[PDB]
Amino acid sequence: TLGPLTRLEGIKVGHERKVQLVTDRDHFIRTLSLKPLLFEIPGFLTDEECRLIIHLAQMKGLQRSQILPTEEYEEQVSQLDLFRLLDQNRDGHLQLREVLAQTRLGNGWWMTPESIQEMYAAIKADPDGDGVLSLQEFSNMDLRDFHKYMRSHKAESSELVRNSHHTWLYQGEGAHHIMRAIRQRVLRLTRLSPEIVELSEPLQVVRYGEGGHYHAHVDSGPVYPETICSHTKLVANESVPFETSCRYMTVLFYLNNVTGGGETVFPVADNRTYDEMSLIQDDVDLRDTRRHCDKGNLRVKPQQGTAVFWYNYLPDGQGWVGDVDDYSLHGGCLVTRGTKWIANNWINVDPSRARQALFQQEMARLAREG
Amino acid sequence: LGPLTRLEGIKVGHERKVQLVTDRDHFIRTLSLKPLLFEIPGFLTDEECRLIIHLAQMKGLQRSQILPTVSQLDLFRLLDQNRDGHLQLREVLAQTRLGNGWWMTPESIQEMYAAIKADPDGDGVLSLQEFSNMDLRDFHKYMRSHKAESSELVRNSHHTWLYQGEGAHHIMRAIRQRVLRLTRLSPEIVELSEPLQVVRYGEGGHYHAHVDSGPVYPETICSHTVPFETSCRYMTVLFYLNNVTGGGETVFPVADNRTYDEMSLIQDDVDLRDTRRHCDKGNLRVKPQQGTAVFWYNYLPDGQGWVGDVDDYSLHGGCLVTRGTKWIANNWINVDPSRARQALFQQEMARLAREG
Ligand SMILES: *[C@@H]1O[C@H](CO)[C@@H](O[C@@H]2O[C@H](CO)[C@@H](O[C@@H]3O[C@H](CO[C@H]4O[C@H](CO[C@H]5O[C@H](CO)[C@@H](O)[C@H](O)[C@@H]5O[C@H]5O[C@H](CO)[C@@H](O)[C@H](O)[C@@H]5O)[C@@H](O)[C@H](O[C@H]5O[C@H](CO)[C@@H](O)[C@H](O)[C@@H]5O)[C@@H]4O)[C@@H](O)[C@H](O[C@H]4O[C@H](CO)[C@@H](O)[C@H](O)[C@@H]4O[C@H]4O[C@H](CO)[C@@H](O)[C@H](O)[C@@H]4O[C@@H]4O[C@H](CO)[C@@H](O)[C@H](O)[C@@H]4O)[C@@H]3O)[C@H](O)[C@H]2NC(C)=O)[C@H](O)[C@H]1NC(C)=O
Ligand SMILES: *[C@@H]1O[C@H](CO)[C@@H](O[C@@H]2O[C@H](CO)[C@@H](O[C@@H]3O[C@H](CO[C@H]4O[C@H](CO[C@H]5O[C@H](CO)[C@@H](O)[C@H](O)[C@@H]5O[C@H]5O[C@H](CO)[C@@H](O)[C@H](O)[C@@H]5O)[C@@H](O)[C@H](O[C@H]5O[C@H](CO)[C@@H](O)[C@H](O)[C@@H]5O)[C@@H]4O)[C@@H](O)[C@H](O[C@H]4O[C@H](CO)[C@@H](O)[C@H](O)[C@@H]4O[C@H]4O[C@H](CO)[C@@H](O)[C@H](O)[C@@H]4O[C@H]4O[C@H](CO)[C@@H](O)[C@H](O)[C@@H]4O)[C@@H]3O)[C@H](O)[C@H]2NC(C)=O)[C@H](O)[C@H]1NC(C)=O
Ligand SMILES: *[C@@H]1O[C@H](CO)[C@@H](O[C@@H]2O[C@H](CO)[C@@H](O)[C@H](O)[C@H]2NC(C)=O)[C@H](O)[C@H]1NC(C)=O
Ligand SMILES: *[C@@H]1O[C@H](CO)[C@@H](O[C@@H]2O[C@H](CO)[C@@H](O)[C@H](O)[C@H]2NC(C)=O)[C@H](O)[C@H]1NC(C)=O
Ligand SMILES: O=C(O)CNC(=O)C(=O)O
Ligand SMILES: O=C(O)CNC(=O)C(=O)O
Ligand SMILES: [Ca+2]
Ligand SMILES: [Ca+2]
Ligand SMILES: [Ca+2]
Ligand SMILES: [Ca+2]
Ligand SMILES: [Cl-]
Ligand SMILES: [Cl-]
Ligand SMILES: [Fe+2]
Ligand SMILES: [Fe+2]
Repeated sequence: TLGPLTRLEGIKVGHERKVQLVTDRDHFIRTLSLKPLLFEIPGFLTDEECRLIIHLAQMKGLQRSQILPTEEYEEQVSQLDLFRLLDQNRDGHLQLREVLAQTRLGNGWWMTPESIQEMYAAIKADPDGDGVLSLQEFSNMDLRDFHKYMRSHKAESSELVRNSHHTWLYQGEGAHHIMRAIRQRVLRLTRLSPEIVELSEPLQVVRYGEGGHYHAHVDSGPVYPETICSHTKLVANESVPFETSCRYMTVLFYLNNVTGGGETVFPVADNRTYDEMSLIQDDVDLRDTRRHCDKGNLRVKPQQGTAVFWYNYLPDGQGWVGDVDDYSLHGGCLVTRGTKWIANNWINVDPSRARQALFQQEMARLAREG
Repeated sequence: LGPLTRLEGIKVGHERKVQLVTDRDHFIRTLSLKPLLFEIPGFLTDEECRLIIHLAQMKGLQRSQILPTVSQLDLFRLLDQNRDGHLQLREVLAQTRLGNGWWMTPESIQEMYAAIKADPDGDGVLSLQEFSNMDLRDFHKYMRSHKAESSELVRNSHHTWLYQGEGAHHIMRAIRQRVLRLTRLSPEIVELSEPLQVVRYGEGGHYHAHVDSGPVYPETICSHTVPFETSCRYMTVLFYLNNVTGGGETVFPVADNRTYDEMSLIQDDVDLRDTRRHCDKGNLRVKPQQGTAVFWYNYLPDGQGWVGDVDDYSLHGGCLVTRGTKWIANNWINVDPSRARQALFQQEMARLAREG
């Protein structure tokens, strides 16, 4: 028993409220959407603090955000059971949008209509070349040929799901006083318990170079009664079943002005319904943030010092964490000129209140013991 | 040996019939005279483009460019090309070798200035004051620590090589013979030049504008024949292996331009060598068409039938691919600018054929 989780009311799109986060000046929280519940705070960071974060990130050294895949995907399905899973509309034919909807099949590579049809042509999977695999065409191909194509596929990071470099910065005791003042500022903003905030993932600093992108995704995975949160798991490192990120909130800081592109897109923000049938189509995949940013419902233009933040889950009706909010779908749009620097604070809450409770009060046990 | 046959462009748009296979007719169309640039539609069948792609895929492609690992007043006056006591952005951009494999942009230079705080006033210009209040260590370690994407490199693609000599696939050397009849050159020169290069440009790939051969000095050595070793490619023959859904043109930024002037080529706001940003501003673009071959001369004549200086107008690059993939193959014809070296080289190679 920890008490109800604070969830800020969006009230309506465009609602601005004064908030006091620093004694010096006033800040203003603007509601950008309700689905997902998404806010914006101009000037959350000073120009000096942005430049400090970048420099601390550069001094540590960045690494490729996503490893270049070397293989096909692995997870027990017979070939036809895979067909039945892919054929959403059950017409005996795999349309491009149905293949596109299973991006995990790319095993890290981002699939496009062109990349799919180029693979079809290489392994001769589509004899009549219409972009559709009928049941006969699907059953007529040896999946070993598909595997061999994935094993030898050589492509650039612009063909990945995630195309950026990043690192992490500590914010607890023993860190630069500015890095710790920022954590206290996030704590004062989200009005969550100090335990929750100071136990979440360290600050991630991301550099998008000219040409970088991050196709649209959600920050936290589904909630089953057996899913396991990495932040709450006793073992420092594992490759367990059901491991997932349990990020209650995402706080995103724009560390610089971007000369061209680089927006954050929420493709279905405040859309009346959420329908993957129109999200992913043969001609337009709204998750592609290299091609179709301009068609998403809402974009946030990077502005130095601005923080945007949003909840990744719905409420559950009792003050804790509900299902994931499908509308929190978001990506990093293609950077056309210059580099884009951002930082994100993820607030971790286990969807099981009892499991989170055992993680907090024992993380305090070890501070006393150690 | 005999004088190198150099085809006559006549005028832009001039089209002449040529017979390279006995099946059909080909047509050589002049695209420009500076550089001397031709286009032949349907040079390759749709089946041979599919075979070249299929062959390269099996061999496996490698990343085309690997990511990188005197005084200051010697350096300042060497870059201050207009001698105005300032380093304009265009003057830093003019020396891409300083990027050491990274492509420099106005935004990347100004990003680096602010990192090491070289520009207090932030106007983008490095005064002599600002440039000596500098210290080259910091700049060196900025390049030390710089990690960036392949889209920030000069060359952003993957490639491999396919052999065309004896024992190779019968379709392959049939292309080599077709190239020979097209160029009207000595079988010694063609069959002793580099193997065919197959390049894959992924979506988001590019190759910034460059020339295919280094300058001519009495002390340069051709790799096909290490102090100042450079590539001596007399001709470049480029094959388009697929239709490209978006972008991926070959740009010749200064084709048939009245003069060649790097002051207008590289400016503070527009670098015409940048094939990610400014392809639409170049003089001439070739749209990839499956089967089409384009070819051009990288050197000027010398007036005596051999190889002159580099043709600056041959500057060219691969434009950003916006949708899909772009596959091309290119044949490089190597000729030694010193005819004496080229003569001894192919006559000696004749030894190891009849000796073997
Ligand atoms: C592809 O091919 C094209 C064509 O070949 C080529 O373009 C040429 O590029 C050059 C480089 O960019 C251009 O060079 C300019 O020219 C300006 C002057 O501009 C004009 O005059 C041209 C010549 O005019 C005459 O002759 C014609 C016949 O040839 C005739 O028809 C005309 O009527 C005109 O006639 C008169 O003058 C004659 C004497 O010249 C006389 O005999 C006659 O009786 C009559 O009185 C003219 O052709 C131009 O017209 C074109 O261009 C403009 C602008 O592009 C168009 O709008 C227009 O429609 C025309 O198409 C134009 O009218 C020079 O001032 C300039 O020199 C500056 O820059 C160079 C850099 O190269 C420096 O070396 C030089 O020192 C000087 O520097 C200053 O200025 C620059 C910024 O401009 C700064 O960077 C410097 O720091 C310096 O700064 C200054 O600071 C001072 C104070 O501190 C201050 O005092 C200064 O004002 C300034 O602020 C340079 O030479 C050339 O014009 C282009 N030619 C054409 C035809 O376009 C491309 O470059 C090629 N592409 C590539 C990639 O190579
Ligand atoms: C963000 O939010 C958006 C809004 O919520 C959301 O958009 C919604 O998207 C879905 C899915 O993309 C759309 O669903 C489609 O609707 C089509 C019908 O289109 C018309 O009708 C609807 C509903 O209309 C009535 O009701 C309202 C009130 O509710 C009234 O105001 C209207 O006047 C209208 O009135 C009458 O009808 C009522 C009964 O329905 C009566 O009660 C009443 O009295 C009236 O008589 C309208 O809203 C539509 O308007 C929109 O579009 C038109 C232009 O098209 C605009 O002018 C207009 O302004 C609106 O913007 C429209 O008029 C269905 O046909 C369609 O069904 C097919 O596809 C789905 C999946 O996509 C399948 O489940 C389904 O089985 C159908 O399958 C076929 O067709 C596809 C298409 O090719 C095939 O690929 C497929 O294989 C299948 O094939 C078969 O049929 C084909 C022909 O049908 C044939 O060619 C084949 O050969 C094969 O045989 C689908 O249900 C929905 O309309 C959108 N709503 C709106 C408001 O836009 C969006 O998705 C959200 N975004 C994201 C990312 O989630
Ligand atoms: C980044 O861009 C913003 C947007 O223009 C700049 O903000 C402007 O000017 C003052 C200067 O601090 C700010 O208080 C305003 O909020 C901004 N103007 C508007 C209209 O919003 C900001 O200065 C830029 N930062 C850098 C480092 O270039
Ligand atoms: C690649 O594109 C070219 C040009 O769009 C296609 O060529 C045309 O070929 C058809 C016959 O198949 C002619 O009817 C058109 O007139 C041609 N157009 C031009 C501009 O020459 C070519 O078929 C395409 N190849 C592939 C494999 O898609
Ligand atoms: O880079 C952007 O604008 C989008 N950011 C993210 O998806 C993230 O790192 O959580
Ligand atoms: O990609 C293109 O069209 C340009 N190609 C080249 O510059 C080359 O490989 O020599
Ligand atoms: Ca189907
Ligand atoms: Ca088919
Ligand atoms: Ca200068
Ligand atoms: Ca300055
Ligand atoms: Cl509300
Ligand atoms: Cl890469
Ligand atoms: Fe994200
Ligand atoms: Fe080239």
